[PDB]
Amino acid sequence: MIIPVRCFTCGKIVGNKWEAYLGLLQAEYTEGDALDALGLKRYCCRRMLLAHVDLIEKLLNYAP
Amino acid sequence: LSTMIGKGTGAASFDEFGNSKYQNRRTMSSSDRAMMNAFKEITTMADRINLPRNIVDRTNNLFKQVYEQKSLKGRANDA
Amino acid sequence: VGIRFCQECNNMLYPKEDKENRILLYACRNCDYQQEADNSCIYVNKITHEVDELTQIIADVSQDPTLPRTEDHPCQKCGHKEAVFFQSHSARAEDAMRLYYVCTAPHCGHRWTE
Amino acid sequence: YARPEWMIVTVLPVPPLSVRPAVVMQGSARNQDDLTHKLADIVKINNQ
Amino acid sequence: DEITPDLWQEACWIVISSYFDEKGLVRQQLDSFDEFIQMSVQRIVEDAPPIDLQAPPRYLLKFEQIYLSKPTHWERDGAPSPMMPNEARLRNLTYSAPLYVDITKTVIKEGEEQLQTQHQKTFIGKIPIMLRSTYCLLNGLTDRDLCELNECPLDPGGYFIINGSEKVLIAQEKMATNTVYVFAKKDSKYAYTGECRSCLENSSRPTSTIWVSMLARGGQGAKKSAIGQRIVATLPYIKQEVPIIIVFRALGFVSDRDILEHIIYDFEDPEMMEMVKPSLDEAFVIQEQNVALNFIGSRGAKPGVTKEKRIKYAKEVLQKEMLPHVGVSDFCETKKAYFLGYMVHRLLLAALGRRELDDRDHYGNKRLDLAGPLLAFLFRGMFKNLLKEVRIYAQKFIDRGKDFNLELAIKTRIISDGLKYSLATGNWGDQKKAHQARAGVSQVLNRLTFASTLSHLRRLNSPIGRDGKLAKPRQLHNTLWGMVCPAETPEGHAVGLVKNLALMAYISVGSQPSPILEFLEEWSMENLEEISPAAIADATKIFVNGCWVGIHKDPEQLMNTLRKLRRQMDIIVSEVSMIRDIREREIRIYTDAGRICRPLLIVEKQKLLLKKRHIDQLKEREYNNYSWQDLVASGVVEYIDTLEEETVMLAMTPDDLQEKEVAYCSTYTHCEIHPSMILGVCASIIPFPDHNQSPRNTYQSAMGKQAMGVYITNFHVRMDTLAHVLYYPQKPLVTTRSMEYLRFRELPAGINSIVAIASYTGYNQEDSVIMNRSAVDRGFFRSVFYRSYKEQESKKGFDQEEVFEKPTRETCQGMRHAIYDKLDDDGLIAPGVRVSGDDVIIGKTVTLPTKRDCSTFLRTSETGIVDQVMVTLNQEGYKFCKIRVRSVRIPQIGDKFASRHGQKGTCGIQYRQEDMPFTCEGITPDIIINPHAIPSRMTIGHLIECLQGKVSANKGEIGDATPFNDAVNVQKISNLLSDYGYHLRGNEVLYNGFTGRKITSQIFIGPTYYQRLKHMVDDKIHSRARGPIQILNRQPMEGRSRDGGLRFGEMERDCQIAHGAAQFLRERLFEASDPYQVHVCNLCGIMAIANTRTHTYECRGCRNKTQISLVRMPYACKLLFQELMSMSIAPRMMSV
Amino acid sequence: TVINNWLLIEGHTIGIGDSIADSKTYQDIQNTIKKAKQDVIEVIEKAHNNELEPTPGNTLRQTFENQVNRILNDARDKTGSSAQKSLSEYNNFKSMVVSGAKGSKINISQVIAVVGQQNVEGKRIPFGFKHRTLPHFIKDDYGP
Ligand SMILES: [Zn+2]
Ligand SMILES: [Zn+2]
Ligand SMILES: [Zn+2]
Ligand SMILES: [Zn+2]
Repeated sequence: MIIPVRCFTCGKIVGNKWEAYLGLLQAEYTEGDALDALGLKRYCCRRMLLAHVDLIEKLLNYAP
Repeated sequence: LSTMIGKGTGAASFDEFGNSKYQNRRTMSSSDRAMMNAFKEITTMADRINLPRNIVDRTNNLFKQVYEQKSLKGRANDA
Repeated sequence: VGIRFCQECNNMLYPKEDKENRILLYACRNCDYQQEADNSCIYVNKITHEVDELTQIIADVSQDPTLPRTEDHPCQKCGHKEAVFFQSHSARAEDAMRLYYVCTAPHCGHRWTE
Repeated sequence: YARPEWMIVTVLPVPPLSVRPAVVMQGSARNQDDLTHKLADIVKINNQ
Repeated sequence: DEITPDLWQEACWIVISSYFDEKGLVRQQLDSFDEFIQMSVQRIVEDAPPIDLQAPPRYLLKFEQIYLSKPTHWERDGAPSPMMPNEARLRNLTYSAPLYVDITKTVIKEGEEQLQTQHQKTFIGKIPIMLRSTYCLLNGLTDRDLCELNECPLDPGGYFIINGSEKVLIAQEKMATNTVYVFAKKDSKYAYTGECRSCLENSSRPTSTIWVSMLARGGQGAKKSAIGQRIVATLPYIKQEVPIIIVFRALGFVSDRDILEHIIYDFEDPEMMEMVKPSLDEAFVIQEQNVALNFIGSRGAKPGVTKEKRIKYAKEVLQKEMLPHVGVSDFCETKKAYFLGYMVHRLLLAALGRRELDDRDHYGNKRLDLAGPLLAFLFRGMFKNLLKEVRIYAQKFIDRGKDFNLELAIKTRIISDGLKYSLATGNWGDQKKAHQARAGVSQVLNRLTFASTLSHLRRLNSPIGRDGKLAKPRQLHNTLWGMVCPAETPEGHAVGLVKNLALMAYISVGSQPSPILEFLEEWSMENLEEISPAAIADATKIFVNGCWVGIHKDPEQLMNTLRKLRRQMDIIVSEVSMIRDIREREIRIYTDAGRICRPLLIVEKQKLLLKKRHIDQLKEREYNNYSWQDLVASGVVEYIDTLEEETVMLAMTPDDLQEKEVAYCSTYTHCEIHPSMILGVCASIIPFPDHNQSPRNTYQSAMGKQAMGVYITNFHVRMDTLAHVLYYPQKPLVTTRSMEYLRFRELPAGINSIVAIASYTGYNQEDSVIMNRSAVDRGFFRSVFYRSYKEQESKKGFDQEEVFEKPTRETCQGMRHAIYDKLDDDGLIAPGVRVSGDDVIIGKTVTLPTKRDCSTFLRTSETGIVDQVMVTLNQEGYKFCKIRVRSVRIPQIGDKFASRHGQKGTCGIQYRQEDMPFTCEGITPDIIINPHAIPSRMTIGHLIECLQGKVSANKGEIGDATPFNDAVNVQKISNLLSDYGYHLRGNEVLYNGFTGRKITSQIFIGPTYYQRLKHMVDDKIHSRARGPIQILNRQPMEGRSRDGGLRFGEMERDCQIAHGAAQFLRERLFEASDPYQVHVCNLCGIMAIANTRTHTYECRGCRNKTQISLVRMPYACKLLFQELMSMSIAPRMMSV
Repeated sequence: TVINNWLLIEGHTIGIGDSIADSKTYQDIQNTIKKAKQDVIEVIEKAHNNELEPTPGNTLRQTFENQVNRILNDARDKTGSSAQKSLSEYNNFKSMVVSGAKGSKINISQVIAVVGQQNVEGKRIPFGFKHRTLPHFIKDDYGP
């Protein structure tokens, strides 16, 4: 639903990079380039963002 | 409480000429038969105006007491 | 082998012999009609029944897009190079792997077996 | 131990309740056994 | 211009993208229901004969028009309001729309005066509404609107909400009707049997089947052997087989020549003539139509008192009961004679071996009954009942001489309840007639996973009963290509019987054949009633929906004209099948529903009619109005059914098969849009499924249905009995093109995991898995389990009622050792309260005739937190409460985990990050699987996905694993991986976490998409130690939820016998199950009456009370003996 | 216990690299298959030309299938053997087969060389369609 706080493999913090990752892609960055710009070198972390699905945005559509 | 005979399957189940020898019999009591019909009528009226089942349940209870009390025995069951 | 019906009530005609003339006759049961027999053969039973499959083949099969087409077997009648070949796939043969060729040229439904 | 006439049902045995117990489900409304249901038909017809 | 091979891969998936953008995935469900409501319901009402009353005044009733409103709910005060689908789910309502009909009442009073009155929009019941259908409230609502209604836009609909239960009608597979099929029974007395299941147009009174069979030659006799084999017909309502020739005589054809003219179209063929000779001899006695009719009437359903009745009955059966689809009028004898002769002619060809026997497994001979045809069948009976009671009610009032109120004559329960009951229970037909009712038609929609939800809506049910066993129906027939998923099928008794549609596969909704028949008459087609029998030999028979309409002398031109019309959508709709049997000189046209078809690209002169312009137009699918339907209109893509596929020469791909090459096939008629479309919803999520053993692909198909994730976006609003939600679902790093159309990205059901295939500590052996404890601590595969408890307080009885309250141990009679403190004053627990086993969430008390306790106890194993406590009024108007308990499921040892390649495995052990092996970069695998799982299973696609996933994560691009893609190769993937500083084969040097030493062998490690399966150990762990016992047998209860005992079955009993463990066998079967004691008379082995309180033991029957023996035997043995006694048996236990 | 703890040092895996074969091996497998294709074609021509003499005790159809199956079965065996030879001592597929822990030589051949003939009820794929297995094949297509 939401980007995980830590990378499941090594525990690197990735919950502060989703908005930045989205912004980079909005800036025409390729997914690989955006991940590199965010410092995610280990492919375990690149997996965290490259495969993340932000369903929480859909959940916010429904009224509380 | 009673059991209804099922439909025949083999030739032995049918009489010498077509009709099944084993036929269901009306063993329901007259009081129960009338009461059963009244509940069927109650449900029919409720559906016409889309009344919830709980009201129907209350109505069925009311009729049973009225039917058993027998003060309105002279009046039609539908009324 | 042939089948005949009486001209009177159009019912099946069955063979019958007349002792007086000793000549085969075909007589109708429900009609009493009689006819002279010319075939002289009541019936023939073909155990092998090696019926020429070419007769059974229909020339229209050349219009089938799923049948293979070969240009190496020109039509013997019209000489058309393209031809369509296939197997009998008829039961009671007990064996069928030979190819039956039909000319693909329209209006020339020539059929042959190599 | 076995007489041929005994094979003819003269008196029908009625199983104990434990053989045909009623099960409680969805409130205090006993649901009688199939054997109990059948016994009613037998009791009604023979009485009739 | 033309699509080059370099652009074909993009072009075809654009075509596929448009198809799903328009059709969706539950189109067959919605389209079928739409046809039923729009057409079938009106047709059934119109087709109903006017009701005529005469008992004098004469009353006529006619139902003119059918009106349907929005799904409406009525509050207890009577105020109507639109019923939102979410409301029905929460309040356990039925999603149904009020049904109204215009009725015209005309009365003739014998005074030459007619009074006509119309009762406009007369309510006649409620029809359940398929969600998102044309008549559904959600219909035509934008995604934003659906969100405002607490409805998931991704929800495909296609299901019914009955009493709040989402119900899906499973497509029922049946043999095609009105079609002549010849089968040979090896054991039966008939060498061959030609059957035809004839049904009326619009599916009137159910199908009538007629069998034409040829007697086997097994019978030995001088007369029987000489004549040969005779043909007999099994007409409906006839006890015994009737000789075929007699039937023709009854039709009005007496002369042998006339009869043979309808059976044999070429008298020049002697072999066929000899076949019918024995049949002629059999019916030689009967030489008159009336005599033939009397003979048939003799075997009628009821005995005929007189000959006139027998003849009349026989004509009645032939007129309508025999070949009804051919005709039901009195002038149809000639039409039926031709069709009956065709059946005989077909039988002769099979007997002669000239025509191959029909295959039951061929789906060209099969039809799928969808909700539309399904619901229409029910509605016909209910409406007939509605008119039956209307006639009955009106008869009573007209008999008394008083006029009748039309509204009071209509019983709305007939349709409202009848439709609801069939969907509610799944028993198909009538509740009274449940014996013959088809079961399993309606099932509760599966919400475990979105793919599972999608699969359930595309499921197919085979006619063969599950209990029966037969390989042939369970086999993967060739005709399943492109129509049904070859991999998706359940394991067990249902293998090969329950099926799922292929990705583009579509089921024809059916249409009227009138336009086709009219065109055929306009075209140079000779009517069957006008031609002579001699002309049939050369001409080709024309069949429309199984009815022989006529003959044509130019089949090739007619087929081309018909094909042109369908491609242009002029007179022939897309879903019409036109099949020309060139060898058999037959053209079959099909227009009914239930025909499975898929879209195929049209090929002309080895060239695709699809050009670059169509692709470009599709590329701008939006703001252009160019859609998939334009491709069909353009005539470049058409739908092909199974039957027409036999006559289609198809190309797998245009890039290779169309191109000039070694001459194999220069005449191609169609081409696949993409070969990967043969897979279903579940099989479509397998990456590289063409590299795995086929059984593995099937296994994953089942496993994918059980994978946790987000089954729906609005799950929070829903209150489902069971629901599993994964915290952090991930879209696969390696995906397939089809996955875009499954919405798998929007609702993923797994996490991409760093998987190392190594033998680390032996804790992953035998399909076991080692998980990373640290990763799990970070939310890895962590999930929610949501369980909803619904309780209803209902007052029914003179003084008996149920209420929600806290039951005091003194006030209420019933009580349990559970805890009742959590309950609030209103008898309902509050949200946010931790609840464990043996806890009361709902305090329900029923007044005692002081009050018994019916409180709801939380599941013993369950330990969660009350999530939601919803209170409302149910469909019955009683107070209704739903309580959702939320429990967090952290992956434990024993929890099932599977890849997308059938490699399922429980967690054997969880190691911390330091304990796990690590690469030089410090990466530890999230999961470790045994290498031994791969070789035997040959799940090579699993290895490729791991290799591709490694490239995808490093490259930053989602990998493509479409099965049949030459552009992707292992060498290609390996080369890409080398570019990122990794071994080209995915191997890495791993260090022992316990010692830090390099492992001698380099480990295959990489990202792989795994999924947590619903099966969790905590939900399966069960222990029994002197629990409760069942009343009937006094043995341990059954079921984990009931704290029941494990069954010690015969096999276990047999096993201990081989072991020789007599006492343990005694313990299990006697001591641990039902130790019981009885008193038995010594004289007679019958049980004696024992009064332990009085210490008096007597045997009524022996008049003795001094010699009674106590016997220790199982209670079941007592029950058996008692039960045997009920059958007059005397099991006498003798101790001597 | 003893060897499990030793395996923590030596280790054991299975991956793509163990599924690969030398390009020379691939050529040998491809050549063997190509030869098999011609051999079946030659037999088909003999049957088509009525040049096939039925084996005693078997029908012409049975003889044709026996020859075709024998040719393809031999090709599968030859291709499987070729793949096995190419495997090195470090190959993990061979490791689990020689030990007998899991898999068989057939599994290795299928993963590397060819899956082989698919049979239904002991026979090749039947003509579920009219004289053909699938709509993508011409009628009377008896090729492998
Ligand atoms: Zn990381
Ligand atoms: Zn005659
Ligand atoms: Zn020619
Ligand atoms: Zn006694």
